[PDB]
Amino acid sequence: SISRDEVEKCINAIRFLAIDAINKSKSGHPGMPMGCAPMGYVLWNEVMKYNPKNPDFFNRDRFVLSAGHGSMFQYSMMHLTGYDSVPLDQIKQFRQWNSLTPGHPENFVTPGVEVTTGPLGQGICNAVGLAVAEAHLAARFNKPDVKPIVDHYTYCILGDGCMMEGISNEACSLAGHWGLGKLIALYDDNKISIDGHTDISFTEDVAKRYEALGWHVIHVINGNTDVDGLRAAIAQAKAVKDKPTLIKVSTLIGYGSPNKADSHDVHGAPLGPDETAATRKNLNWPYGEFEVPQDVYDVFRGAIKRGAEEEANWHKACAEYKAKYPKEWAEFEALTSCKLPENWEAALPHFKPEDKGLATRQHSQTMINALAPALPGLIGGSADLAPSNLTLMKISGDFQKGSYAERNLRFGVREHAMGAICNGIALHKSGLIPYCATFYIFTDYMRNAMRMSALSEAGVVYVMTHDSIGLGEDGPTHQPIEHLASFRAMPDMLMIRPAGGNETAGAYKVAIANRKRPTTIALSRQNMPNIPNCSVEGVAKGAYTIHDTKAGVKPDVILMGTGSELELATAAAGILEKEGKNVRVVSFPCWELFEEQSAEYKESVLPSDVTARVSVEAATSFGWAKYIGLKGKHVGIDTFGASAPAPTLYEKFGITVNHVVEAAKATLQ
Amino acid sequence: SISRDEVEKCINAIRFLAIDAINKSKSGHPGMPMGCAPMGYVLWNEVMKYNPKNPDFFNRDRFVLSAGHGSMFQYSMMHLTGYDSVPLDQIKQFRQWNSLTPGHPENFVTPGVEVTTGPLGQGICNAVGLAVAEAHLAARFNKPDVKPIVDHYTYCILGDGCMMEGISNEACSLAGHWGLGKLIALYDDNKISIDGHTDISFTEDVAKRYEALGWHVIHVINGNTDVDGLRAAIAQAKAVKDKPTLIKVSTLIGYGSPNKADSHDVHGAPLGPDETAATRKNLNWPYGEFEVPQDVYDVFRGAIKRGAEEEANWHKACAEYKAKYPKEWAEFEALTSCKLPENWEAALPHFKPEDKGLATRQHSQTMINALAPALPGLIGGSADLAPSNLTLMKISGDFQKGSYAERNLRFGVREHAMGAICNGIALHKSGLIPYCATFYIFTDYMRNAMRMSALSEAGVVYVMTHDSIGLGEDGPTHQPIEHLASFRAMPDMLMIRPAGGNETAGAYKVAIANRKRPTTIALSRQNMPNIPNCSVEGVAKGAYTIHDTKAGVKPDVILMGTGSELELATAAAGILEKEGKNVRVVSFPCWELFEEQSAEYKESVLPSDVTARVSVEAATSFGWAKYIGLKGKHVGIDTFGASAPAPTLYEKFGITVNHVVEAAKATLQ
Ligand SMILES: Cc1ncc(C[n+]2csc(CCOP(=O)(O)OP(=O)(O)O)c2C)c(N)n1
Ligand SMILES: Cc1ncc(C[n+]2csc(CCOP(=O)(O)OP(=O)(O)O)c2C)c(N)n1
Ligand SMILES: [Mg+2]
Ligand SMILES: [Mg+2]
Repeated sequence: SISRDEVEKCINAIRFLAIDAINKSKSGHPGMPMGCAPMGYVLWNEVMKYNPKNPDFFNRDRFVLSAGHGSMFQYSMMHLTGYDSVPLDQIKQFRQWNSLTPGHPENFVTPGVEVTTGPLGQGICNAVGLAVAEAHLAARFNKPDVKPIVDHYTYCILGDGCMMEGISNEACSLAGHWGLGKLIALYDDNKISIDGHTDISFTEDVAKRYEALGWHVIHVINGNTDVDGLRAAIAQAKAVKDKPTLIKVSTLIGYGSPNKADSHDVHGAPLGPDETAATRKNLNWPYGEFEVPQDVYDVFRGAIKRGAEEEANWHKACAEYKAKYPKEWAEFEALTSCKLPENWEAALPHFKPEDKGLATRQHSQTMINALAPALPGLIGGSADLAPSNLTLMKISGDFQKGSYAERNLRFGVREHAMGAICNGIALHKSGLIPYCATFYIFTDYMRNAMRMSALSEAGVVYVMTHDSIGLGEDGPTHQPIEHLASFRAMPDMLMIRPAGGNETAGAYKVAIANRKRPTTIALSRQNMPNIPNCSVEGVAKGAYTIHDTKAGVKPDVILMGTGSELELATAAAGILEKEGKNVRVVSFPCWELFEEQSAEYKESVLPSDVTARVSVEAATSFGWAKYIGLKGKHVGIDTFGASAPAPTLYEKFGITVNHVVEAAKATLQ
Repeated sequence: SISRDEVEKCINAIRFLAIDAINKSKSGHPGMPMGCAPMGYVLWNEVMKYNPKNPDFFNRDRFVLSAGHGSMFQYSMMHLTGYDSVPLDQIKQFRQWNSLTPGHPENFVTPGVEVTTGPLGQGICNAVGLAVAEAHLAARFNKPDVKPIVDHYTYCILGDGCMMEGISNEACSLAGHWGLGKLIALYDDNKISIDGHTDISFTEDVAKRYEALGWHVIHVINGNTDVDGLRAAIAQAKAVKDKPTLIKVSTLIGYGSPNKADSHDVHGAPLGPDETAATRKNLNWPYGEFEVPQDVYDVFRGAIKRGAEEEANWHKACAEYKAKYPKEWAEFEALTSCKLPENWEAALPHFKPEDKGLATRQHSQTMINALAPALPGLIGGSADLAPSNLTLMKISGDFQKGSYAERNLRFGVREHAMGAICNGIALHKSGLIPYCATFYIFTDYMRNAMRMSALSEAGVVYVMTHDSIGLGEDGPTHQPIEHLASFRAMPDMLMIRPAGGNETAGAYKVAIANRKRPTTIALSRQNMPNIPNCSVEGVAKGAYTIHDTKAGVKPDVILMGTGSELELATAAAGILEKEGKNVRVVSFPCWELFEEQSAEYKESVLPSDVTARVSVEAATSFGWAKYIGLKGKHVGIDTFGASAPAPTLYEKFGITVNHVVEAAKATLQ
């Protein structure tokens, strides 16, 4: 193949592409890409299997840059190996408006970028999810007497910042526990973070911690020039079937810069023109700005013929499989196509007012079990709360290292990693539909991962029980107050709060339909009735009318409610009606969906000339003015809660039928 | 001395007080308290130095229950040893309205409870902070010549949940890095969590991970009956000065219950009548409901005498210290009183409009440096972003194992533990004023800790820079959108967004005065002018008027802005005024403070008959209807951002002077 001198020229081409891009943008991070260039060379030219001309090739290795600030590293590699989403012109538009080379890698913008990173620690956890998906599909579909149709590795580059974040310890505890032997993490061990040398705050023995988590650990003491040792480490990682592998690769940040290498000044500011000149001279690099010599392209652009071959070979393995296993093939194809099975929505049961009330956590359990046999891709579970959140799929066992084909994911007390893992599962783009769960209050532990589902267009289903003071005695550390508001404010997240059976089914219907946008479902601990006119379809409208006192007669006062509080509005309406008032009750299960409706629909629910308006929800008034206006009133709770039985809490905090009636009268003047 | 038999009676009294209390409430967690009773007996009767009749005794050892679901354990020990906050009638009111025995321990309700737990992992981190406070004060004030005036240990009991949470790895990494030898953590290694046996999701080698983090580890294989071994273990921990110590104590959850021990069924539900009778029989306990034998009280109530004597001996040591070191004593006394120095607010600078328009992050650095000499208790720092958040106190070094007297805390990339550690520092109740910092977007990593500051009444100052799209090219993973709304919605948190120098000084003034309520301050990356009539005092009003076209005449239109966008409102005002409109501009730095003002004040700023209202803020419209109404308009950004230079982002997303003008025209109808 080719020489050490050519390998070195290839390595330096990665460094100077990154340097020159960041000097032109006047913004970004040259240090990590300079220190990691040798790893790039090996991974892209020699190890990973991928098709640069088909970023969606199902059986490709997955790469994740968890250290997302080094985005020029990944962009350089993609450019060099011939991805059409990163031509030279896009290298020259790093960090500019509408480029395909944003400051941190974004899956939703750049074909070949698998997940969105930037928030340290997310990527490694996304990688654990990508490896979960590969292990699961492999266990479900590979057969011992033909070539596999699922067989690929998951590679992740991460730095010191990822290693300090708690979320990465969570995810990597789970990866050890699951024995995910095709996950290979490469740690850029460069002794530098933003504050300076890592000895200022970070002296732990990372390798020992990883051994404790159940990982194999390989030490590459010279990541700057030991290409043979990186080749050997990666080969050894692949021969460890049984445990995930951490390759601790010691580098100099900004390797090549004579004056700024090994300093935090090369972390995150361009080298600039004098040091750039000095680095060119120090690395013996006579090529001009953005000039990659053609012989380096000849090397890396070899990925194209290799990638076409790998993909053709896979198609042959699939043809051979399909010949002996036509039924299993059909199921594999239908799942990995990402198309939802025809009529899956018909699996959802329906309810009537006559049916005795259940908690929406119980309805949720019903929907998960109704859907699981209809949706082969449904996978997931709770963060140590299965007997409370009610999330188990009865038709499957527990995903474990003995048993990867099982579909219940048991995350333990690891909310944050759980959300990020689910992002990886979704973004494998294999038809897996991940759901995860905890008490709604503990969305606070996993908030960045949830925001990441929204930003990266990953249809993760967040199943969040015990949604209010209705949980009772556990008290204010466990009772949501600001949570609904905090999610309504978040861009591109659906926040659904169903009242009764039909609305819970309707929440799940929205959630499953939405394969490119996450849905958070707030569910009750306590029973609620099935209220007349509540419906599956109404949830899809976001807000809809469930009661008018007289057809064709404009309401005097509009009462709007969600979840367990909808019954307070319907009961208040009956009291106000018996007095002589005309009342509309509106159910408001999903504010985002309401805002997508036509102006005429919105006006049909909340007529602009009826300004007597009351909202009822066991949560803060914050946000509700959007619908209740300045002259309206909220019945809810804006303070923290308390430790007492639920019925006492509703009484003491004034979240009662009588309060809604009183507020309505106040709005009427 | 005390007999082995009598020690066993004492341990069983703890078990049955917990059991009996939980059966009466019909709610709560008997399993942990049953498994951990032997560790309670040893800690309370033999190890810890405390005065049950003075829960504020400055030199007490601090205990923290990180596994806060086992609250009846702590309440039983406090009752038995004579804390007046937990008489028997309060044990009989566990989890009931307005009791001093809430379902999870709350510092803000029960004197003697040091912090609030319930959310797994918080407590251990709070313990790291309490230990940081002791070490810092001991280094600052102890002299080699006389007895110490600061010398106490920090004990923490935590379980498997706490161990699984990433937050605890973060804080224990720092505890090891800082060599906090007076932190002693007792791990309830019971192999049980809510989902069942821990092997379902948690098989890591915890002991080896703690060794990697820099801790001493001691194994107690029989925490159920080996009292001598617990005694030895704790003694050995007090003799390792150099490292924090984890004592891994294996117990049987629910020890004593012949049918429900070692099962998740004893985790979280009362034993109930049949199993309680069976457990009484199995443990040979003839005493009735809530009946603690006289001889067991005679033992635990020994704490009263011992405590009086410990505190008196401390006073002697302080009298001896003060006789030799009058200067130092006076400083110690003044700090530790928690009273702020006379006229500390005069330290803060004032600004005029033609002063150079700095970023509010630069103004924040000025305030930090202004206050550090004036406020002896100011302590804290950034999560690896000192050079970008601009948070260093120039007059001090870095807190480290060699140098505990220094005041800058260098947290590394550990936002969540950083907040919880600060809660522990503040809640030491020794006059330390902690501040901590990251990019505002990463509040999402640390959200529960921040919430616990609010709930626990800890005046942590959250210094949060890069508050918007004004940061530019790092793009949407770094750009806040929903974050101002998400904190305005949080109970008992101040969310301040200062425009200019004076407002930034004003934000700091609020934040310092608030020792019992946290303050989050959203600060800009980018420069902004000092606007005429912006003021230190106006921040305290929450919203205030900075411009009227003509004094004494009602505005036609009200423009309200915050932070970097306030200049858009002022610039718009001028344009509207040239068209003949009378315009009022209102700066809105803190919503919570505005809502504290009188009805007359609020009406003076926002007259209820002027409905033409525009808000401008580079964040979502969510929430603003509270002030803008149904008829007003918001100029901001409700979507995620993008990776480009900041000026391009403002133009592209329409956050411009001319958009505010057109919106004001639209509201005028
Ligand atoms: C969760 C989170 N916290 C903070 C930041 C801000 N930030 C960006 S890079 C960085 C330092 C990371 O150091 P390291 O991963 O070792 O990168 P190197 O400087 O070695 O390239 C930080 C703190 C971030 N991106 N995400
Ligand atoms: C952050 C957080 N997530 C979830 C919970 C819900 N919860 C309460 S106790 C518990 C499990 C406790 O396991 P462990 O700490 O081992 O306690 P044990 O059952 O052994 O007493 C959980 C998951 C919580 N309290 N906090
Ligand atoms: Mg580094
Ligand atoms: Mg346990």
